Amino acid sequence: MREVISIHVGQGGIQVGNACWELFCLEHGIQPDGQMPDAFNTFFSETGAGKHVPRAVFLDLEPTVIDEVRTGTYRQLFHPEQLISGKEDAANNFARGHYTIGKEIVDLCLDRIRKLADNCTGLQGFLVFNSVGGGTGSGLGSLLLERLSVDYGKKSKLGFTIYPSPQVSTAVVEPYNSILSTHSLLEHTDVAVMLDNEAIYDICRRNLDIERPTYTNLNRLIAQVISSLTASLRFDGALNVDITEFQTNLVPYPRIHFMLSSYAPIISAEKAYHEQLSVAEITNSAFEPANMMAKCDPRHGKYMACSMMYRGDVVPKDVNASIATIKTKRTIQFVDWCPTGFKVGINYQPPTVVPGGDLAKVMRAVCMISNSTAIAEVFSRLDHKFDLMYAKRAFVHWYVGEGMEEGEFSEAREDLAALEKDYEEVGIET
Amino acid sequence: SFDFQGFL
Amino acid sequence: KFQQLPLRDYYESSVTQVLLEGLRELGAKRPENPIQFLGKFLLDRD
Amino acid sequence: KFQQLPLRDYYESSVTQVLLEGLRELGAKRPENPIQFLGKFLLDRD
Amino acid sequence: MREIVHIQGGQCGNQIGAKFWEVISDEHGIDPTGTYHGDSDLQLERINVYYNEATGGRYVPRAILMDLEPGTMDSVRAGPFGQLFRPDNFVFGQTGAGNNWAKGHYTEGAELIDSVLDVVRKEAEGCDCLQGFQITHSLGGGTGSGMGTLLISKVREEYPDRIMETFSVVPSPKVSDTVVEPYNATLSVHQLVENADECMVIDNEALYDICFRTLKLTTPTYGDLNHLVSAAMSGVTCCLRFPGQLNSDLRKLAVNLIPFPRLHFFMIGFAPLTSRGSQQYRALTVPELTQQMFDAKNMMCAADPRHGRYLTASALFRGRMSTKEVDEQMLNVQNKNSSYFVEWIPNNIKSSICDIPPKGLKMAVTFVGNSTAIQEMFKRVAEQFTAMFRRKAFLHWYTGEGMDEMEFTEAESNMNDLVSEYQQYQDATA
Amino acid sequence: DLGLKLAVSTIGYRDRYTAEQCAYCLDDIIKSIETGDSNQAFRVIKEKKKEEEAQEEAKKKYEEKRL
Amino acid sequence: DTINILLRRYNKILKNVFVKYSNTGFSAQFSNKNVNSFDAIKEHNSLIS
Ligand SMILES: Nc1nc2c(ncn2[C@@H]2O[C@H](COP(=O)(O)OP(=O)(O)OP(=O)(O)O)[C@@H](O)[C@H]2O)c(=O)[nH]1
Ligand SMILES: Nc1nc2c(ncn2[C@@H]2O[C@H](COP(=O)(O)OP(=O)(O)O)[C@@H](O)[C@H]2O)c(=O)[nH]1
Ligand SMILES: [Mg+2]
Repeated sequence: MREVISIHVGQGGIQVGNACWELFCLEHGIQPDGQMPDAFNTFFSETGAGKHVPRAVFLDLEPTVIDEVRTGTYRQLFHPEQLISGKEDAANNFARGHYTIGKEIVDLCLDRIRKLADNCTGLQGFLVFNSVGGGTGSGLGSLLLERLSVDYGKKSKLGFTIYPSPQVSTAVVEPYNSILSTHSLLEHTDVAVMLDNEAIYDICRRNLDIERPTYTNLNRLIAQVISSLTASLRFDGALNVDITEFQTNLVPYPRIHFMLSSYAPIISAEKAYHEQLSVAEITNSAFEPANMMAKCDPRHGKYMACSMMYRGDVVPKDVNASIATIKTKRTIQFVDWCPTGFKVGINYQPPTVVPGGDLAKVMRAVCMISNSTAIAEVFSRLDHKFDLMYAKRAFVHWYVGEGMEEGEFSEAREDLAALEKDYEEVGIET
Repeated sequence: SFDFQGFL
Repeated sequence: KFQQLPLRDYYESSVTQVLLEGLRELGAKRPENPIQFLGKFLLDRD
Repeated sequence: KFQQLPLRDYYESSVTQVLLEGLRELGAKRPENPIQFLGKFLLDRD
Repeated sequence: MREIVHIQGGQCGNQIGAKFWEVISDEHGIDPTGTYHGDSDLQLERINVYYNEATGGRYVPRAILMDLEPGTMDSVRAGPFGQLFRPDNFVFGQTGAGNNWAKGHYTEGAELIDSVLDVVRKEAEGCDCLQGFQITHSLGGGTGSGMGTLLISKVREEYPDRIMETFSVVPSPKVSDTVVEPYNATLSVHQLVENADECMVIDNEALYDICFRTLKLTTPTYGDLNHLVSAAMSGVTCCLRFPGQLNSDLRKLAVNLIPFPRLHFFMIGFAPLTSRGSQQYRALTVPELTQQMFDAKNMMCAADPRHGRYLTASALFRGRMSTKEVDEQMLNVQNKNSSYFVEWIPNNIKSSICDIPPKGLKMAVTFVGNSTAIQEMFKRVAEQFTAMFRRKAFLHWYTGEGMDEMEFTEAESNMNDLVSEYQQYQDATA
Repeated sequence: DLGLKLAVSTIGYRDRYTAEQCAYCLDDIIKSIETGDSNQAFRVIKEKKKEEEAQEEAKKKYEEKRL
Repeated sequence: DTINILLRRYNKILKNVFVKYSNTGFSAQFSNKNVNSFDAIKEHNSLIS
């Protein structure tokens, strides 16, 4: 009687949704056709006899990815008319997907959301995935969040956004729409998790020893993180954690809800079994700055609160004996007004392996969600990138001619300045 | 190798 | 269709001829009350 | 003296501030009668 | 969906199209009789982009062919793949222009253009969702440079929101085949900047240089230059007809490569290009593709790209390859050449990946970069124009058909203003 | 240029693009005021085509007279 | 004081010269494959040999 609905918008969102939906189907024993040859109820729904239907909706204005989905092996799984598709792409223009073509599509998505919500009885909250540096992704994510915040109100929404890397970039105009989308979801999303690609590339290179990774390898790690986060809702555990038990433990103030994640262990089968993978060493590896899932240095800032999930055969006393060691270290310092900052969850189900993938099978794993003061650097560098081109009003004509006003750029800049001032104000000791 | 201050 | 045109295009397509005529006479006559004269001129143009 | 200033300097020193203020509101409001609104605005500025 | 129609004018444009359509048909496996004989399923999924469907199962291009003399279209019909073109789309006059811009734009081109506009309107009104138009014509001829550019304005007046492409061959001073080239080049550039959403300049001199130096073939002919131009043309829209990791339609390139609405003159290049005797020596790798892609001699224009700084750049990779390597190589090509990239817009290179390579090749790259080095072509064109105009040479031919010298003065002034304001941003600093 | 750039420099960074566009546009009437041609406030054959169209229309109008 | 004034006056030139030459040397170490972090590239680009 506990449910959650995941929203996938944009090319990156759909490509990570595919990645998480192989993993969930594999973890619950459901074949790609949707047929089994009481834990499924969190992500799926029973049709009365036979197949299961995911509680997910796919959105995009550009039809190529959806058409690829509707012809692959998973054509029989998803309901045919929840893969909403458009005709014309926003083409990396934020104003397009927020004012011009997204408005005519958003009504169908909201109707689908209502039709899925009326089925659930214990709706925990929503999940949303969107790559921020794109037109349709950021614009439609902003519009959907704004509609949901007023249609439903206090229901919790979680956002797994992928911000651009510090120096590596695929587009040339992504700072503009990244800043605008951050403006939009700052006052509209309860949790936002950092996911830039460069850090995960470094993780793959160093640990998985892959020298030529593709997007699928990144999306599989993201899917594993999602599964670790939501395992506690569908498996028995000695110390459970619910989604609604987050803003009471990781969010000191309503404005501050951007945090960065990490995962451990990450190791290949060729050298995994030569070492014992004790809980102490994995919880040490999880706190290593080089294993952050976002390219930010935690040594440059304080910690505010750490929520970290275990799964497997871990015993609570071993967890406490490792939290003490971390509190001992002099290179990791917490904020003054937080004496204890750890929330611990323990689950029994070990992580599942996907055949043909990178990760091996292990009995212990740890996933941490940590809120730290050091996150302000990404905001500062994105702001610096934005200012350089906004000084000369470059690329603005592509946005003014799509219905957006001239002054809309300035207030996003003011909100980022306010956020940066707030992060500095919080981190000073009393 | 010099930084910019070493180069100055 | 003026409501669909950008600000700059809106002014040039809505008050272009009036401003040109009013300012032209204003610069030629140089009245003591340019604002009052221009305001009446705009109402008289219609 | 405005009468001695060139055309460009005359406009910028005589009707620059008023025109910019009127155009600002014109682009923001986008009224159906931009000319009539601007004319009244100029008379109201004085 | 999101398909485009083909319109070509003049002899040069007709010869370019006669190879472009052959290349497209060979790519999609369409026989010269209009019957599909392809091997892969993907060859038919998005065939509606360029081809229409008729009874009997055969396919017909949605191309419109126009010229002021019937010889070139009477010759292209007898060539290979000449039967695909619908006979109804052939429109021609009985007089010709004689390389006189005035005759092809005021007296003769004005009366004929109604018939071709009728079929253009028929083609555009019918199609599922319009993406836009692409135009091939030469600036060195009268009828082409006149009728094509007037048709550009007529199309823009009726479809202001669609996108417009133009592949324009400008007369180089090295290989000159017509004495009155500067006049109709300067007159055409005046109108082309006001209406074309994108423009891509191509020079015969650069094509001869490439054929002589990179391919090292003894006797170049127009068939080789046409083949190179056709490959470059096909490379731009490949991801719109095939699936890929990051699809990017023409509008997305328009957003990311044009900073200001008047700076839309690009120069392109295609890689790889190797000689017959050295095609076995080389190994196709991403570094090998990217080193040839940014090579100065590889550009399809005689303009030297290390004489200026790139405002932005784009690359459309083809084939199956890892994205991490592409991104790191793009970063490396931008760190080692920081002097030739403008500094007030960071991360000014766009990348895209398409999983379907060209037939016969495993990897391919199409490069579209907006650089400040293009000023040199307009400088020399205007220099020749002002050298010839000061004596009023050959002016009576133009002035005898209703044109005057005032339109020459305005065209020269606007072209010089474009030259100046294009380099204005080269010296701009942050 | 001058006087219009010092006036655009007195307007805050958020509206400076709009003020620069208004100043370019204000450059618009001034030329007409300076000169006298109501067709410079945006962005053989022409004359001949217009003449021909008018003549055909005139003939149709003549036909209307004929009607 | 005079040297510091001159270094401030010409700082933009010296910084352009520094950036122009700091990445011109062939370092086998920073060949694209083994530079695992953007920070290592940034640090190398901030040094002149
Ligand atoms: N982690 C990850 N990021 C991706 C993936 N695909 C695209 N991105 C990121 O998404 C950004 C651009 O947005 P996209 O998702 O590609 O495109 P979009 O969101 O659909 O927006 P449009 O361009 O209008 O279609 C790029 O900068 C990429 O970094 C992916 O498969 N995995
Ligand atoms: N690439 C290519 N260029 C051509 C070909 N034929 C002519 N040209 C170029 O076109 C120019 C002459 O254009 P022209 O035929 O007069 O155009 P028209 O007036 O529209 O017929 C010459 O400078 C040639 O360089 C061809 O088959 N291929
Ligand atoms: Mg997309």
